[PDB]
Amino acid sequence: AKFEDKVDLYDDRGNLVEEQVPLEALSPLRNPAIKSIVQGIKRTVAVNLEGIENALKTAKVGGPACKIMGRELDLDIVGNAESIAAAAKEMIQVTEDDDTNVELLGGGKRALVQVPSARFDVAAEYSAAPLVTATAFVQAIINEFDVSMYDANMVKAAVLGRYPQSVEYMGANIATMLDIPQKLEGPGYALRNIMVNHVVAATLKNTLQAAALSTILEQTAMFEMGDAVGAFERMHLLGLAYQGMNADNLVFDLVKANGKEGTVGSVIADLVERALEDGVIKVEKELTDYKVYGTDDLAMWNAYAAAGLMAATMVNQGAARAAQGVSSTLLYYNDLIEFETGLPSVDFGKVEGTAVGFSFFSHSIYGGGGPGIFNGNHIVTRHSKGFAIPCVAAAMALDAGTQMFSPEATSGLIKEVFSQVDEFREPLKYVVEAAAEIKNEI
Amino acid sequence: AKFEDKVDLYDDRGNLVEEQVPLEALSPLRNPAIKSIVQGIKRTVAVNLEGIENALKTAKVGGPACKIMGRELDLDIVGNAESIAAAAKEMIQVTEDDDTNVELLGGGKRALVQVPSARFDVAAEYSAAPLVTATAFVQAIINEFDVSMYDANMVKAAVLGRYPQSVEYMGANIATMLDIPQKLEGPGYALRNIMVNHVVAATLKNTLQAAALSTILEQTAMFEMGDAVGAFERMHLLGLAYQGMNADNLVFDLVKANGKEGTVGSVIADLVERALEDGVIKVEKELTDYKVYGTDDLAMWNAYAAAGLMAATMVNQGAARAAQGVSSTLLYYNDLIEFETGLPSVDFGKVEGTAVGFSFFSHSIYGGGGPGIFNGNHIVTRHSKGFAIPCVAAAMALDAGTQMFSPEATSGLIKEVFSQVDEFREPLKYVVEAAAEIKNEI
Amino acid sequence: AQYYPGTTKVAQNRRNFCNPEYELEKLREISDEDVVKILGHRAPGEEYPSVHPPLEEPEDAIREMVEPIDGAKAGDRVRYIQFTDSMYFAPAQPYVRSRAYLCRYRGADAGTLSGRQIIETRERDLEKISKELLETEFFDPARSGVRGKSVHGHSLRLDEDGMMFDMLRRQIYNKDTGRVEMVKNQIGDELDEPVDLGEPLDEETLMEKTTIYRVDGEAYRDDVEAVEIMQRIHVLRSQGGFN
Amino acid sequence: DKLFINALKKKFEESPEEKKTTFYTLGGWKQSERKTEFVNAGKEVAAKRGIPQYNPDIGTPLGQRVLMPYQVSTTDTYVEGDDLHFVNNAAMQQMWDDIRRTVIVGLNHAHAVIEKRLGKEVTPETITHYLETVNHAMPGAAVVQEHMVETHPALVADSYVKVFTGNDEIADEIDPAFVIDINKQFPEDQAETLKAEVGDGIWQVVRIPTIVSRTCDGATTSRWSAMQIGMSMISAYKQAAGEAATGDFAYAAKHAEVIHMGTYLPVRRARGENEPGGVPFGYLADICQSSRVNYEDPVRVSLDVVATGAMLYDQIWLGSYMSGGVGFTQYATAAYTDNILDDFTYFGKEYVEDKYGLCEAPNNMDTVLDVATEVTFYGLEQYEEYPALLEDQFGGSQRAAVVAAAAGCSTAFATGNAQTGLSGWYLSMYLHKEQHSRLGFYGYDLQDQCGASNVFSIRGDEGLPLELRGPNYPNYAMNVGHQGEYAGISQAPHAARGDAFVFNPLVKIAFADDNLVFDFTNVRGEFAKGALREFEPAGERALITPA
Ligand code: F43
Ligand SMILES: C[C@@H](OP(=O)(O)O)[C@H](NC(=O)CCCCCCS)C(=O)O
Ligand SMILES: C[C@@H](OP(=O)(O)O)[C@H](NC(=O)CCCCCCS)C(=O)O
Ligand SMILES: O=S(=O)(O)CCS
Ligand SMILES: [Mg+2]
Ligand SMILES: [Xe]
Ligand SMILES: [Xe]
Ligand SMILES: [Xe]
Ligand SMILES: [Xe]
Ligand SMILES: [Xe]
Repeated sequence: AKFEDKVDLYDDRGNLVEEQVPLEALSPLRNPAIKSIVQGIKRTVAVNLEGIENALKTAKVGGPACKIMGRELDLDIVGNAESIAAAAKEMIQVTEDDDTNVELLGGGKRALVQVPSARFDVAAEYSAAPLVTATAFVQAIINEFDVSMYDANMVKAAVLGRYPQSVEYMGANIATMLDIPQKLEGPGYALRNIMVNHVVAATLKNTLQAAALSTILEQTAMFEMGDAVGAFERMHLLGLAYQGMNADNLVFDLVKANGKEGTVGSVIADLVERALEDGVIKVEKELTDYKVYGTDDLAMWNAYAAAGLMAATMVNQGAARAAQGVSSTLLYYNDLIEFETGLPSVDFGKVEGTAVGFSFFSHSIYGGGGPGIFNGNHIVTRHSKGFAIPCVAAAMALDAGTQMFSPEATSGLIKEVFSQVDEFREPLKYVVEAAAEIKNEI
Repeated sequence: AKFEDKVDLYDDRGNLVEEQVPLEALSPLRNPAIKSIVQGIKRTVAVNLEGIENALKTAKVGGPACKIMGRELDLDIVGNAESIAAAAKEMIQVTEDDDTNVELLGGGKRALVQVPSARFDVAAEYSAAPLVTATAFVQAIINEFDVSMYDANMVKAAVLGRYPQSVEYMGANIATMLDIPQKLEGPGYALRNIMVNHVVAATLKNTLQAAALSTILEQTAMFEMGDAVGAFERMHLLGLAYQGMNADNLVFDLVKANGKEGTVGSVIADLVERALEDGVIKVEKELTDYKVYGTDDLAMWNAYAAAGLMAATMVNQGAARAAQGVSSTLLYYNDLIEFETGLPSVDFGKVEGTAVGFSFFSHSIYGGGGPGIFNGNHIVTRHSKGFAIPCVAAAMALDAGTQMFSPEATSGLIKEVFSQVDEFREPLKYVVEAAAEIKNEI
Repeated sequence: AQYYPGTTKVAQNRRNFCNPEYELEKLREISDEDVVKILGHRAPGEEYPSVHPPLEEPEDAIREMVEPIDGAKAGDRVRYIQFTDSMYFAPAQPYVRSRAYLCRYRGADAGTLSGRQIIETRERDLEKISKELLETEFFDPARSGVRGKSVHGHSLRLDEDGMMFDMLRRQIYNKDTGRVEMVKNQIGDELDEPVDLGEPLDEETLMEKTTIYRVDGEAYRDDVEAVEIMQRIHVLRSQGGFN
Repeated sequence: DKLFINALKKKFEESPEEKKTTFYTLGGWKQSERKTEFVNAGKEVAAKRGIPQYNPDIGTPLGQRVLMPYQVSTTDTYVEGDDLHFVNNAAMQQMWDDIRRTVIVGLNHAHAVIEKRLGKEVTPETITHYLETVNHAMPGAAVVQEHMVETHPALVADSYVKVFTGNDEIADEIDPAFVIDINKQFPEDQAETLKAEVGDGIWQVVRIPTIVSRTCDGATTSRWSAMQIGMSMISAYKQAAGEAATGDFAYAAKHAEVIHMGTYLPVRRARGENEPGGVPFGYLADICQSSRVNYEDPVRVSLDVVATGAMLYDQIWLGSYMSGGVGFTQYATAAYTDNILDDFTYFGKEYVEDKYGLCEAPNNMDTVLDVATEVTFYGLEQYEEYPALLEDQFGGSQRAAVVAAAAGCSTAFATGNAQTGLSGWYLSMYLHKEQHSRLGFYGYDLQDQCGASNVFSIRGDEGLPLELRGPNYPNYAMNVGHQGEYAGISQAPHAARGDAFVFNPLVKIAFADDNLVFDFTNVRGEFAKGALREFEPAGERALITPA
């Protein structure tokens, strides 16, 4: 192991699961459950067989309000969804005994597709999942009803949309969690271009499971981007543990101690007490009736402060049951804690900066939107390297229905299909088990 | 195995190596050497330590003709390459004795870097290779000379260039075979955005080895793009075998029988004879002194026609020792063979169409360039699904020095570094051996 | 908690606004009906419109530990109250408010701008907060204003009466009474009956209570200990981002 | 006296120090000549087209306060703010068009192809013949084919091709009508630096027609340039009009030796080459030509760049490309009007000059903490002592940008290094926020809070020297009141050092050209001229339209 740090792991109920776990046991580069989480997102595709049937029946393909009169095709796709999905799986799979999975949902109106891992071992990125799935279902529909050569192009438009005239799958009736690689803000960002609503949708509005999974995705992307390399690797691992994995029950205990009456300022005061109690910080200098705090471990102070930041979101936005205030919490938790202690805030100001623009682009006219439509690959919320988006996932989970663009509006196909995978719906479970299983191999 | 076809494998000398190998043993989804080639391309980075030192010494960073007067840093990077590369490898690797590889070349002026596969098992695409390599060498250089906080940003600019202000690594002193994912013409195209000069450079201008490697990359991308799925999978495997792998020694024998005096038309006549000899085609109808040929296996006729296309390129452009005529060969081999037989040309006209624009955009003013600057992700040469670019790799390999934009001008760092890996330099060797080892597992 | 460093009256006034154990000095009496009138979200006696059904109508340890505010239990809309603070010695100031709001109040969504400062929360809980914001030393009827739009004035010169500029003139100074009357709600709709806002604080008390640094009061450059902490945070942020 | 005192006295009847004035009795929009013109024009527009348009009774009534005139800094021109809106200012529109329609294309690879692949000779006489050929073809005229239809020479009179080189002897042999004379345009020490940077290279400066640039986009420039370079190469050097070697010239002109003004942008803000978002702060400083005419006053040089960038980045780029509508006119005018930023920056220059001497200060955090703190406190105190100044720059964002620009430029005057100047910019923001308990608009300090830690970072999308950053730097990609000032901080240390250029010497030479329409040596003077409706732009269609 490169680092000596050890952490105690807990479950989504505050119960201790494993004590003295090496820090690198939670690393995406080592944890086998995080590896299964990343690879599952890459290869999982939702197929809307009902949407394909309705698009063909009305010739409404290729984007919003689009229709080609005279091209209508009446095919009972949902009625034959079992045969169609079986025929597609035969083309999606590599061998009869690989990890290919095709399951029907909603009585055949939907299809969960997991492209086998063998195709990705010889692929450069992740686009094989939608492209192999789309062409397999297009061919399966054509073979099922013997669609003629002259009409088959309508099936293609109903499945994949206006591509390749549009760069995106504009009007497609398939869905994934990742977007096309061209829409990356930068190289290595693919695991960040996952809408918060997609995570909240498939976590079924569980706060800790959404917070854990968001931190897993955010910090895993930090490794692909190279940010979690060398001098910064320990800082991102500590942030993953204490902010997203509830290391040492710090997030859980802070929420419990301030849930009935607490505020953001009270969570800060308790965190500074806990950090001073655990030797993370110490009084470095005294001014006139003001103690200046210092530390010899900035990475650990950042992790503790990030833990209090997550708890402040759960206390502040949990009391309001409205996610919108998370941008204010992300801002002034960091603003107040800097003038309370004299130490830098989480991500050395990057969370406060992200929160400033996130507040603006969610309360104004120039763009953005609701807290659920943002993600790590958004220009507004890409700046903090994994310490801000996880707090939004916890906030959107607590929202009682105040968002116009909720996960039900933008992630309906995701919540029905991607929540079926147990790894993503309850990721805190599998990641804690995997860290314990590998704790003596690190 | 999904298909009944079997092929006889040969070497780059026309010698039989293994007889009656199932077709899918050459498949990118099954062949372990193709997997080793694709994964090696994803994780291999060349570092120009001499270029970084010169950029820092002159403050010439961030793009062509760019310089910041007053920012110069005099660091003996090449003199300390052993210590710098050792420190960088420590940050690049995940664990000890993993598949991390860092080798110095040119007395320390260059560095071959192979990022460990464990980082890619938890990554969505391939950008981790340059991003982790760049930041490890940036940190290693800073630690080696204790570069101050106020000067370190120049080391970052010297290594990775103007990113992220530019979308690309504009002015960087690292090189890969793949480009950034944003520059893909479409999803799944990453293995196609490999310049023909890059392939010819690291194959050291061997015709058959360049043709095999180009076909391996092109057809593997056809799987990631979803083109080689279902009804079309056998066509792409047959094209990979006969056009790029010298299946049944067909390309080799055609080149041998027409090498001293033959032309494109003479290669066509021999290819049509061989197809009629092997039962691939048969006389379907007789017109006035004209036999109309037909076939019951279009995929196999396409593979045979694709073999002659490669052989016609080797005969025509080999005799001229100038690559430029490949655009003409790709066009009129297909034009002549259709009116010679009455059957569709290679890729059902898509090679002929690609050749029309490739001829135009390599002999006019509106763009393009020399044959070596094209690739499968170029707008001019993306249209044929894997059957045209391999002939350009073979043609540029035969060019005796008539190109201004040769691999020495645009792929110098690739020719020096990426050729050192034996998998990439001689891919025909390993792919044939790997197919024989798995022939009884298909 | 220390809240804020410094040895000036300004620094102490910032600590007082943030400290929930500091009882804010009440300067005026405003009825419950007048607070609802000033907000302008509903008429007095009108039921709270609901954005979603009440909470009583999934399993989560966080939801079970965090007691929701009364407005979230009923499903009230999220409404706002917004204040503009003159840079001429108004008692509260934009960042002072947001910092203080998130120390004192639960479920608060605070935003800071140069010309306005807003808090959003559940409607019935907003009314409870707005009473304290309007009656206590958070507010002065001459140097502060309740403005939901057209907030121009925080940096402008005062009028002859010492009132801050208001494009919509929501607060009128009465020369005959020496008191300020609010004739419109915060969005600019005329009220049926104006709301008495009391007398403006005199300039001596303004300087005692203000939280803005100025050269003609207490300059920020004179609060050397407060500047020292800000410079320390700048240095530590720089070093942390580098290594 | 403070440099802004005269402008403040022109704006208000009260003394600049008075804290009180009168409102609501000014007549609303009727106080303003410009608003009156707009109301009458809105009536004519609605009457002619049958749809309501401009109406002063929509929304809130403008003019309850003084609708201020603005002094364009370094001039004596006073205009209402509407005259500095880029839509109403033809000088501002032409400044961007002159940048958008420019591209730099080398001749070095092309001449190598001519001599090696084609086996033909390249001499100054052949270069002159090529240049005479390309200046006929570049505006859109034929040289090879029969029955070609062409562009009207008068509609495209602003398009041409010039060349420059560091070799004085070669430059003297090319026809001087096509040569940007480095020795005539730059002072001696600057000319020797630029000529040493260029060396024996020969570079074309291509400007395509403004009417095409306005009809199409920025990505058209390098393509339009390459086509006519290729046709003129075919004609002048007697190639076959379409052989194999012709492809080399196309790749050379389009990719191999081409310098774009702006690089393309990612998808969320999808834009091609030669758009403002792709122009790095170092290029923008070098496009501005104040460096070669005001080289003894580094403050004047730095602030002319601020004016260039504030108008382009905030008014045109962020205020239209990325948003639109009324826009961000006064967000930018705060940086080049009323001599406010000038007074603040001349103070910091004199402070640095007396204490350290220009470029003599240590390049460390101590110089940042000293210079940035002193200049920030001076700037903020001016608003506290002159109520007319605080009412003038009424937006906190405006004030934060002006104060931090002076603090950043001054710190760069001291260290001779733009990165410590950038650190002083963010420290100014932090001190400003604490002094007045306010800073900018709702989302002004996103980058400002990310700022300190990202000044000296070295990570993938965080670390870059300030000269290489631009509107696409992730923290900077969204928000007004920064980008134009960052360009000034990039110019600041090189102006104090006497450097001929900030980031690209070819870009600096490419705009030292008297055949441009916009005068980049006098950016603020051009803004005032356009506000007075005295600027003559290119690209008008009057010749092909009825009287
Ligand atoms: C509706 C918003 C919210 C939003 O997303 N944009 C607005 C309005 C928008 C509109 C106003 C056009 C109109 O009046 O119809 C425009 C011009 C952008 C557009 N769509 O064309 C704009 N703001 Ni705003 N906006 C500005 C400013 C500001 C300052 C003004 C503070 C003050 O005390 O007056 C504050 C932010 C702050 O407090 O720091 C502000 C807020 C706001 N800004 C509040 C309205 C506040 C109010 O009710 O009065 N802007 C400025 O600080 C100066 C430059 C000015 C911009 C116009 C120009 O640059 O010429 C304008 C830039
Ligand atoms: C953020 C992003 O908007 P979206 O959130 O993607 O709608 C982006 N606009 C901007 O960055 C607005 C910048 C100009 C207006 C704000 C100036 S402070 C854009 O339009 O692509
Ligand atoms: C080919 C390609 O150019 P490059 O080879 O990439 O230089 C492409 N241009 C074009 O397609 C030119 C189209 C107009 C000129 C030809 C009309 S027949 C483009 O710029 O993207
Ligand atoms: O009020 S906001 O700051 O969002 C608008 C600034 S123009
Ligand atoms: Mg002029
Ligand atoms: Xe998810
Ligand atoms: Xe965020
Ligand atoms: Xe290669
Ligand atoms: Xe090709
Ligand atoms: Xe200069």
